[PDB]
Amino acid sequence: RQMDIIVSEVSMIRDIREREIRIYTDAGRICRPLLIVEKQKLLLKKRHIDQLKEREYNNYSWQDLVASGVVEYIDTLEEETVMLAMTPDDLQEKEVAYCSTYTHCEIHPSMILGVCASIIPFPDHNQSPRNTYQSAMGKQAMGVYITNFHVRMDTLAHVLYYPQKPLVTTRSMEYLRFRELPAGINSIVAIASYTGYNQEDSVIMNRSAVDRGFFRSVFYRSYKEQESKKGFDQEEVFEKPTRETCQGMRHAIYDKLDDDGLIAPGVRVSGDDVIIGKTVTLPTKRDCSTFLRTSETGIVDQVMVTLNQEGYKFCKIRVRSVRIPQIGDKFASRHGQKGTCGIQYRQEDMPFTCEGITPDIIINPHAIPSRMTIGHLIECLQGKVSANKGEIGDATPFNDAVNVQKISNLLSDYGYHLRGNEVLYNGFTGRKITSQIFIGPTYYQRLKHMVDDKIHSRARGPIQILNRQPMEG
Amino acid sequence: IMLRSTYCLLNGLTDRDLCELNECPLDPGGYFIINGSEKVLIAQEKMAT
Amino acid sequence: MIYICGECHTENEIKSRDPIRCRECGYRIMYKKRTKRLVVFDAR
Amino acid sequence: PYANQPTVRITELTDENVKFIIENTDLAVANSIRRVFIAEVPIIAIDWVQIDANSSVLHDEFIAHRLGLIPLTSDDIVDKLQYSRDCTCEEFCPECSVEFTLDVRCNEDQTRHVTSRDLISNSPRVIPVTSDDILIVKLRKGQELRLRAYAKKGFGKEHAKWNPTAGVAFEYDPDNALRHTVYPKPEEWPKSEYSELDEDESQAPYDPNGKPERFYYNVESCGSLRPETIVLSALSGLKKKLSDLQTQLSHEIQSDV
Amino acid sequence: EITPDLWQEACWIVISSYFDEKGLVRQQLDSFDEFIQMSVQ
Amino acid sequence: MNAPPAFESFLLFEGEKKITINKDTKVPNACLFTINKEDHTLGNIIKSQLLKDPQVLFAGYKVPHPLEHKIIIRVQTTPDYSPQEAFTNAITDLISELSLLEERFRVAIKDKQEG
Amino acid sequence: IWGIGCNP
Amino acid sequence: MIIPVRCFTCGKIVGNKWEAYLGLLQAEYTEGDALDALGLKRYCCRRMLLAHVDLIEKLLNYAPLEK
Amino acid sequence: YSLATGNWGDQKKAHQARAGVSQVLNRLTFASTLSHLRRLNSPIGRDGKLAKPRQLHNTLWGMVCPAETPEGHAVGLVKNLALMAYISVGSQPSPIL
Amino acid sequence: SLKQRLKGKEGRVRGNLMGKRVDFSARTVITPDPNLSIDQVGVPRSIAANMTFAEIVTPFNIDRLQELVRRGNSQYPGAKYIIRDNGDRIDLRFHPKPSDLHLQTGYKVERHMCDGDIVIFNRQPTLHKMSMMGHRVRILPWSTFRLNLSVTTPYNADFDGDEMNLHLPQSLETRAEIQELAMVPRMIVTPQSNRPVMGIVQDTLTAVRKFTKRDVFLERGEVMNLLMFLSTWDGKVPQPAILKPRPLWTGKQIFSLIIPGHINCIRTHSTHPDDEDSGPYKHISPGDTKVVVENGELIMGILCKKSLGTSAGSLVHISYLEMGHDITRLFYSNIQTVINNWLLIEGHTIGIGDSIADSKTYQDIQNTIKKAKQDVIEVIEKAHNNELEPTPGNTLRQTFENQVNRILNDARDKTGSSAQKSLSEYNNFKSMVVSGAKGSKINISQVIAVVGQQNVEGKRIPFGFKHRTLPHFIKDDYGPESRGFVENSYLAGLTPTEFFFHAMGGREGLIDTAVKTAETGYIQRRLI
RNA sequence: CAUAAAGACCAGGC
Ligand SMILES: [Mg+2]
Ligand SMILES: [Zn+2]
Ligand SMILES: [Zn+2]
Ligand SMILES: [Zn+2]
Repeated sequence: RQMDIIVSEVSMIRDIREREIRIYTDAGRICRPLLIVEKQKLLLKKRHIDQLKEREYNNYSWQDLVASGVVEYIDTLEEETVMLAMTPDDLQEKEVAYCSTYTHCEIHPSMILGVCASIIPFPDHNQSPRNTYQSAMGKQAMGVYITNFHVRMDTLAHVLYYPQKPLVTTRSMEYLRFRELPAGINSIVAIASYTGYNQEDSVIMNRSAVDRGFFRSVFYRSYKEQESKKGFDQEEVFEKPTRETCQGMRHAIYDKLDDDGLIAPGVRVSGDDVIIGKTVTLPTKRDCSTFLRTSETGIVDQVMVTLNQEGYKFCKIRVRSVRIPQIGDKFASRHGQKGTCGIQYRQEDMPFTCEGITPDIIINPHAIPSRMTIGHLIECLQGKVSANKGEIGDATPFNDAVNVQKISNLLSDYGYHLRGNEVLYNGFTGRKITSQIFIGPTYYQRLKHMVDDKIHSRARGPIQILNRQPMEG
Repeated sequence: IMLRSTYCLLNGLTDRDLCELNECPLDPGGYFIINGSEKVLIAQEKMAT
Repeated sequence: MIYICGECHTENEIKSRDPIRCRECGYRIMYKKRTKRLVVFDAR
Repeated sequence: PYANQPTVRITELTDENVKFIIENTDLAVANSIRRVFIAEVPIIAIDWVQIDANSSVLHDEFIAHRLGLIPLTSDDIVDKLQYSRDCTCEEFCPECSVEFTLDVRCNEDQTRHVTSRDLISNSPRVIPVTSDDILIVKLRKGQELRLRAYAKKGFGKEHAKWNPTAGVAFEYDPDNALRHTVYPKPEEWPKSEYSELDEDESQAPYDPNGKPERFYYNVESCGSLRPETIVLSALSGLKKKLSDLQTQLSHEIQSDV
Repeated sequence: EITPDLWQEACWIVISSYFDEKGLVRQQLDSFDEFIQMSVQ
Repeated sequence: MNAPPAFESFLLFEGEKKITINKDTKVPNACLFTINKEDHTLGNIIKSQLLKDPQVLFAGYKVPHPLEHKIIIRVQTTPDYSPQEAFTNAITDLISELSLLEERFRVAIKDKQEG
Repeated sequence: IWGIGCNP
Repeated sequence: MIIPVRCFTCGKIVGNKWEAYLGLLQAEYTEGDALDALGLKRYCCRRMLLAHVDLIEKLLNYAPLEK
Repeated sequence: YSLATGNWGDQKKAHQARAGVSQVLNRLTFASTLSHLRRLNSPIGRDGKLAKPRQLHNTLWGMVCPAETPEGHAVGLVKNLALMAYISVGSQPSPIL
Repeated sequence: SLKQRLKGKEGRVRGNLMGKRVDFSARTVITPDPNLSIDQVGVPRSIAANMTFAEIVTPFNIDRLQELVRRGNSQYPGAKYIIRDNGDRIDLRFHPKPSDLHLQTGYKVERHMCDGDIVIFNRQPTLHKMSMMGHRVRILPWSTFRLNLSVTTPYNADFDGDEMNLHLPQSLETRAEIQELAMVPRMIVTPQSNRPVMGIVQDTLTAVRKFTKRDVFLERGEVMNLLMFLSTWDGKVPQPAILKPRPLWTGKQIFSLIIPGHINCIRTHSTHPDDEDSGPYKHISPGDTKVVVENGELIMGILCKKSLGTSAGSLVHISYLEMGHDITRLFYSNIQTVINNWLLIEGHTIGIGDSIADSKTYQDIQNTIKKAKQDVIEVIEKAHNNELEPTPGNTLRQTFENQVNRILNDARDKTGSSAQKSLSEYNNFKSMVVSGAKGSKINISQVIAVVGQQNVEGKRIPFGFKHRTLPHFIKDDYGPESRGFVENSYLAGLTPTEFFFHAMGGREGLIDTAVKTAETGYIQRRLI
């Protein structure tokens, strides 16, 4: 405890019945910290809290908390001789005593989740395969990934225009930096069945928000070429290939190449257009110049010229393109509610309310009951409370101090119905709609998978050489 | 050299020094650089000896 | 053409078939100058 | 077999919203002018950008996206500009466009905000809304921006940078005398702001001889047009569509045989 | 001296001090430093 | 790639008509009006005005696919009264409606100012 | 997740 | 990155209200009252400016390619 | 070489080696990166159908998260660790003895 | 070696002679489009501009084909090759050589894919013969494949990022054999289990139920509106059910215009009580149940998936058996269109007023949970006093856990009934479980009352430590709390030592789906 | 028009 001889990473297991003592100093073990309990009270007094909120000018931190003997590292083998109390305020009092000899205590029982599962609001209300679905889907939500995305020359980076931090946030997104670099936009969702184009996991989405930047993004891919000398009479050089000197000169439009053989940044480049002009001399030349892909129509961002490890000339062209969301693209919630876009209506066609707030996104009701994602509904109620009161709501898992009746009592005061429902009108005929539609703001993510990266056709193209059947991919 | 470790040219700096070198102050480190790309070692499980 | 250095950001003209280095800093990353044909966008 | 006589009463009037009420008309007419307030009112916005030198942080068409969404004062002279497809001139003219120009160079140590104050036009009647400051881009010591934007004419069915309004509020029948919606428990729903019920009631009593009348509006505005000239231009626009159908219709059954 | 029922700030404040000192990738950095300081010798 | 522009909704193409008349064969004295480059804003108007005529039996409209831009209106009347006559009289009824509403609104907006 | 006779 | 001019749902111009919001937060005001003194009354003009991440102030920490 | 290509061995024995160590860092979103730098892996082959190494276990309380694991044929083998789980680093037993 | 080159999967016989890369084949994403027939699919215009169809030239289409030659690969409805009687192939793409665009009988123009061609559509894995059916082409602007909603259930599709292939028939005999053998109207009933594969199941099924009560009285306006969407309509307006005080129709009187011909059917509905048909009121049914569709018109009864879905003897089945397939196609179409267009008048949702119960259902839910826990304490206290006699076929552990699982499994169905009898008529969970479009009666019980009890390896949560389950409990504890009985619901939230167990159960249920597909897909190859 | 090889491993989508 108080660190005389023994470094704090050992484990000392005594099994009483087996009559032996095991002491491990070996590497590779996994462990987590806990709070020591004495006779029945803890050891972490308030004297350790009032000088711990003062870390910037006191020099008191976690190592003075370990070296004082009030926390302690426990690993997995030593968690079989332990007697944990999960919370001090409810399990170490004088009641009908379950156990009376606790030896440790947890910090907070929501520290058992990882990085991608600490971005789910209310995980104790969801069906656990849905938590497993979103714990592998916030790994492909387009956002901002690092602050120096200008300098870096990566292949295939997606960057979103206007991100926003969530309105319903867990208390452990302050620690993995999600409000500095978020991925997704608080959107006004409506769980309602409207035209039929949002059946079987789809989304109706507002076109007049797409015209104002809703879920818009940019896509950078890079290109490398590298001149080289492969023979005694063979050499590759950055030169603009002309017609009667070089041999293979097809329908690509070579005129945008500069004197250096490299396209200058700024000009727009359609399909099958040469971006790097390099040629090799013939054993009087034949070209080995690179194209783009098929049907992109992007703009060159910057061109970087250098010399590599060997000492040859070496270039990198980064190309950007802007991608507006359309009716094949794939969006997702924070609760395993994936689904594409079905169709886009304007603002004169979406169902409005008594003050003219059309939804951004309409999703089907049938996605709720069979898979039991009702963390979605509580963040869609808590979001409506939080956008009106002016705070940002708490969604940390094991509160027992945030109920649906407390959220409903708060929403009852701001002029709204206490269960989220509102009276929508129709946009095509202006009449009311007989049911009351659950409306509210939730946090959707835009996922990586688009439909311009997946469309494909074929009629009489290239064949393989060995068996003379069409190509692969 | 694993980045941000004690034998790196970025350990113990402040934010203006990291931004001056065109590095991100948030980027946690823990990865190598071999021929331009960025590798990361996955911790492999093992039975105890 | 005319290239801009990557450390001191001074403009220098690197001719073809020549090593790529700057002057009074000793640095080997050049960035291409922006083009001068003009591209027309839409605000849509 | 003929019309009705609607009557308008104006409850409030500011330079940001018009509350008014239309008695004695159909729901199709109140909806159709609720949809022409939004889409089919012409207005001026930027639709052509040519960037000459951009060394800022945002890329080129990010900035050319943020310039289309600045509202330009479109009050008197949107009935006098042609559409660009109606005008038989060359690729541009000053009868269907308005030339702008921005040119901001940063020299000082402090960052410089590039607002909509920097947009300098040629005609002083279509200007961005200044008389706060719509931010375009922030700059650093040693970054610049210069461009040449034009400004076409169109309405909100092309692109929603041409809609003149914020949210158009619209309601009728504040207490269900007609029972278009049906509440499950009518003691949980707060009463509408245009209601006439007692302190301890929920709904008006049903009548089978009902009809939706006495519609209630609220037309906000973003800053381009006056809040009371979206309405007059909407009514004249819808009237012009109907008159075009009667023209080509009467030419059709005139030229049927 | 006891901390009764003010626990909701004390628990997240000791989690705050933990994550302020160590961080999220301390396993990688600490294992590689134990390699290059003792193991090659 | 395949995203069309936004002027395929209200610009007429070169060759196609705004309106088309063809006689319906199931019931005598019925007709079917096909409007190109139009939407709900006007079709709901002409439907709800044709249902104020005492000599109109059937009146409806539909948009057969919303990604297209076209609307269809069906009118069935009595004997001794043509359906396109009811259609034109509905449109002139709407013109007189909107002109009266325009005059009343500008008188009202002149009256709301200056007290 | 329901019971022994149901599903997990 | 930068504040959106012209809110996605309504169209009310929020993109001139950001520095005023920082000035109102700096003195003594709560977030809901600083949203109330700007004329932002319905919640699809309050998630814009209540939940904005201002990333243009950290992309201006790097020296330009032409000093 | 054996950092550059994955195959944790020699070049001339490039088929008797345990691949899949030292793979390319992932850069879509910042939490993709923070998850990829905190990831465990078990070397049981990924076509076998014995479900006992793939289930969640009582000893993973607080050290490996229960929710985050892939889909497909790799369920329950690839594991991501918790928030306060510190994998040890080692010491020499010489003072304790 | 030459053995490894002629060996199994992706060899020269399992990879280049049976299954091979083919051309004239497209692949993109599917999205819904309820305005299409069953017989149709909507192709984007870029795929339709790349694929072709070799069409011969006869003197009945020479003018339309010289029109199709004079525009080509700049305008879309054109061509890209002219193929001669010599077999020579001249192109229209690049350098069209405009002195040689003349056609003659015997030559063939290679036309672009237009509206109304016959194709073949496909989703993989193709587990039976309904999974590759011949659609028909209609061309739509944006960039996905678009198919009708009822065709989802054969292909086992869903519209969250699937992709589906289409192969285009080239010769004229193969387009004729796909037209007369494998069109999607010709494959409504299956030979596997002699019932139909396609039923009216999604949002249109909940609204088909709510369109056919006795409350649904339509006024004159939406009778005009809904009758605008019938392609199989007479031209006559039916005289209403109520003529004074004002004309009102009913839902069954508009629905009885959809039902074709003169077909006869008698079914029931899911809330038909068992003790009704015995005594009186058997041919009135005060809950309006026992569907009778007599001489082609719905006299009485609430419709649901028992009458329109995929069973044997349903209304779509009888209409298939008596009238044909060209009329059953129109039947599916007209149901989906008119019920969607009424459904935007009625509307539908799910909130959390649809997921909460009153303050006297919660009290006896906790009373019966307290009863279950006390009785389990009595059984465990009885077994520790060495007083529990075993049963024939069981050990002491087996009789113990079998009667504890008996007590706890009999005390979560009670809470399930307390949740089921405490819903309402305006509820939306109940309006989905009844209509048969989605949901089940254990989801209402887990959302509202009790999640249940988890179990890995077919038994209650095991002692993963020594004599404990987690380090919070005491050694050799056998109560309901210690071993997985989740007594809260999805709305009251879960405690930590309970969310961990629910994660274990959901983990096992995810492993089984992850593993089973290889064994089943191996058996289904070995039989075939 | 013609030419862009091919194998091994890895991370993903339904
Ligand atoms: Mg699917
Ligand atoms: Zn330099
Ligand atoms: Zn002009
Ligand atoms: Zn708004």
